Amino acid sequence: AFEVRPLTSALGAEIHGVRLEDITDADFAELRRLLLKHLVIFIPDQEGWSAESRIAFGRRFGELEEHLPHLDGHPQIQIIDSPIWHTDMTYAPNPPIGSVLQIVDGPAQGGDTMWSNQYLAYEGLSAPLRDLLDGLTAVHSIHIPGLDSQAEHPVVRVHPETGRRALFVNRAHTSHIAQLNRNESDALLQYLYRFSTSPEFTCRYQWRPGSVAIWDNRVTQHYAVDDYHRRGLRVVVLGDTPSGDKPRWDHYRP
Amino acid sequence: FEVRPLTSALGAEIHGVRLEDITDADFAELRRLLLKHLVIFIPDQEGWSAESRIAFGRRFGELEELPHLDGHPQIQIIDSEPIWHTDMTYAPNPPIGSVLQIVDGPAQGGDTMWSNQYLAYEGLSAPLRDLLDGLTAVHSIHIPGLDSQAEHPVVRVHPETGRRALFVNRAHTSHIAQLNRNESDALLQYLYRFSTSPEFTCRYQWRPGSVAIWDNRVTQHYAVDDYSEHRRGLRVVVLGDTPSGDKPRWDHYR
Ligand SMILES: [Fe+2]
Ligand SMILES: [Fe+2]
Repeated sequence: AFEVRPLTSALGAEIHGVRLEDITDADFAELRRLLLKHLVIFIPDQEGWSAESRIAFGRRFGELEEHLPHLDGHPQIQIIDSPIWHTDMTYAPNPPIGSVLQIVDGPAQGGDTMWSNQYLAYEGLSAPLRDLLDGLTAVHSIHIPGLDSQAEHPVVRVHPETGRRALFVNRAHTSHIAQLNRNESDALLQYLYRFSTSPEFTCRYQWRPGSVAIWDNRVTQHYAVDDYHRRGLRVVVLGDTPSGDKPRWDHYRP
Repeated sequence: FEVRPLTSALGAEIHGVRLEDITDADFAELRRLLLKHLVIFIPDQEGWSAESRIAFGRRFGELEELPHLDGHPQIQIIDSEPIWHTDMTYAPNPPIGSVLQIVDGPAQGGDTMWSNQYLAYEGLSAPLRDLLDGLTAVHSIHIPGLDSQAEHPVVRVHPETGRRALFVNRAHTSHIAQLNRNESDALLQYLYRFSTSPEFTCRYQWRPGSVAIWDNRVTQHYAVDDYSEHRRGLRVVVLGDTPSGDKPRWDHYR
């Protein structure tokens, strides 16, 4: 078994002795299990990871997103270049399952990424509040010049592979709770965003060249710190369907 | 009687009344108006006798007996020597109502506002009402010479109307027992702000001789602090309330 060095009690772990290039299905299974346990894993010293290897590794988890700048003749490998808590693309009915990011160059310090644990954010709530959120759904939307999209998702979702409940609201894309009036929804979401990202549920990763970060976009939010040029390669695994309880109330009608 | 309501929410001014020698039949109508309007205002009751006042108040229940009129501890004196509150909710048996007459004061300033706790509750969406029905709160007071506390349902049923009404107020409610203190604070903040919106309140302007009778079971009152003129008033406090509601749906937080 690999050597694991966790970041925080909540989530994140650095995995050592991994060579993603010609990795075996057996070693990959151990990584899928560590991802489920730790929610976000960091594999350092992966400089020189080939395009074909990056593809097949992402392809192990599911379907990749294809285009946004990409490596020549590899639209599944995105080019990240150059500050709010968010869960990737939740304004869509089927948000991504997870992502694989590799910082290929940059400064030794500055540009840290933080991740939060939505299992603990849900568990941390008291029982009357956890019951209330189980029967609620929220609309997630984005309205920029080249995109007007939205999607309803339960406030509390179950991880399909863990069977554990997680909060499914994020400051960036969550618009409003459907079954509550806009005012009640504002007040409740304001508390939930503050709560869900309290230090106890997060981890902060300092990037090093060659570092790979693979995370679960079902049970985490992430935040890129604006404390500092940086380039990275990102593969996006799609296929999420945030499922939860049947809402116990009709949509709020004004 | 001539009845002139202040707002759609609560409050009505009654004309053509003489409290001094009121009949049981006219009082039956006042009692009906108090249950319909929550706070009623009776003007031109100057020189109302002390024994008549005590016989009138005794029609609702037992009177409280400190500054009082000579030979009458049942009649408290308020000689003015700024927060939404329901009277003595920190006690296990808060009062059901009060009868206050303004003997002498300025023409403007010192207006008192009242709010409808029935509307405060109804105005919440279905999921919020469900939550509050199964919750209770500790109401406390901590000053030199008076250290009392009591737990009351967040939503209570008025024993005469059968109607549910919110039972939390900024001045005396400390926290909701079944939630942690942070969730409790956040929820109460929305609640105090909401329960007192203009739509649920009324503002009465006092004139020497005006009498206000109110239902402390389903109202909050506020004393506007905007005048430097001395104002004397005479209060008769009716005791006997036991705020009842639904048994908590969860245990107290740990
Ligand atoms: Fe992202
Ligand atoms: Fe008062």
